[PDB]
Amino acid sequence: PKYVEGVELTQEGMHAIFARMGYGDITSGSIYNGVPTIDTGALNRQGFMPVLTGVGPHRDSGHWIMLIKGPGNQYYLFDPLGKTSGEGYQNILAAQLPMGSTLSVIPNGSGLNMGLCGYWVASAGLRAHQALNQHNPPTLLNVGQTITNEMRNELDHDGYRKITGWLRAVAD
Amino acid sequence: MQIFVKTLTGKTITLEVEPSDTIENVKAKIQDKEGIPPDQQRLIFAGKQLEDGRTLSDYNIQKESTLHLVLRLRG
Ligand SMILES: *NC[C@@H](*)CC(=O)OC
Repeated sequence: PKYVEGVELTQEGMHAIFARMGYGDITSGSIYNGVPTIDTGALNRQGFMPVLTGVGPHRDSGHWIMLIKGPGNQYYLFDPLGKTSGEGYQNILAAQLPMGSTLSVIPNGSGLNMGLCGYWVASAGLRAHQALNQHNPPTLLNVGQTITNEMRNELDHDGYRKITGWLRAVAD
Repeated sequence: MQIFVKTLTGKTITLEVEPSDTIENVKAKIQDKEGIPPDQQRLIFAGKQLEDGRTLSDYNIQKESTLHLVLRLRG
């Protein structure tokens, strides 16, 4: 169905869920067949961009991540699979950004994705946009550690079923 | 004639088409330019999903009309 398959957000569904949460029309990115498509203008306006990666003519199912604009020239990459996984696409995406800018991988831990990358991108993704852009920003270590904590607090006490319940609901 | 195809990633791309071209032809034209198999493409004009067998003229797609492309992809 257009928006969610099993528990995986589609390209259509990521648009939908952002619109429902009140973010207007959000533009996403992709890396399809090793080739990125990043609309730098929209990343600027919005402050962030969910990007679907590792798809192509033979792969319908890849990984969602989040590009985040910080203040000044600085940008961030949030991969729900963790820091190491996020390093994989760091160079290719940094080469897509405006001249003179930087890209840093938010250092959250691995083993917490649990098949739910798209959901994480749409919640924790945004809370990290906020944190790195606020009045007294915490450090980039603090940000990563904080996110790791949020992911595991949210899975606690049957968190997995609750999140998947919500992805199911959103499909209707 | 020239039409536009816009994606949810903000790429707009131009195509050269006949009004008698089927929607499936258009997808083949997208496969050639973008490397995306027709398999992966849902196409939409004026909130209508377009059927593979019908032509562009079946939907009144003029010169300079903008179609929307959504890909059947997930993560
Ligand atoms: N598309 C689901 C995202 C999670 C993931 O990337 O599994 C490895």
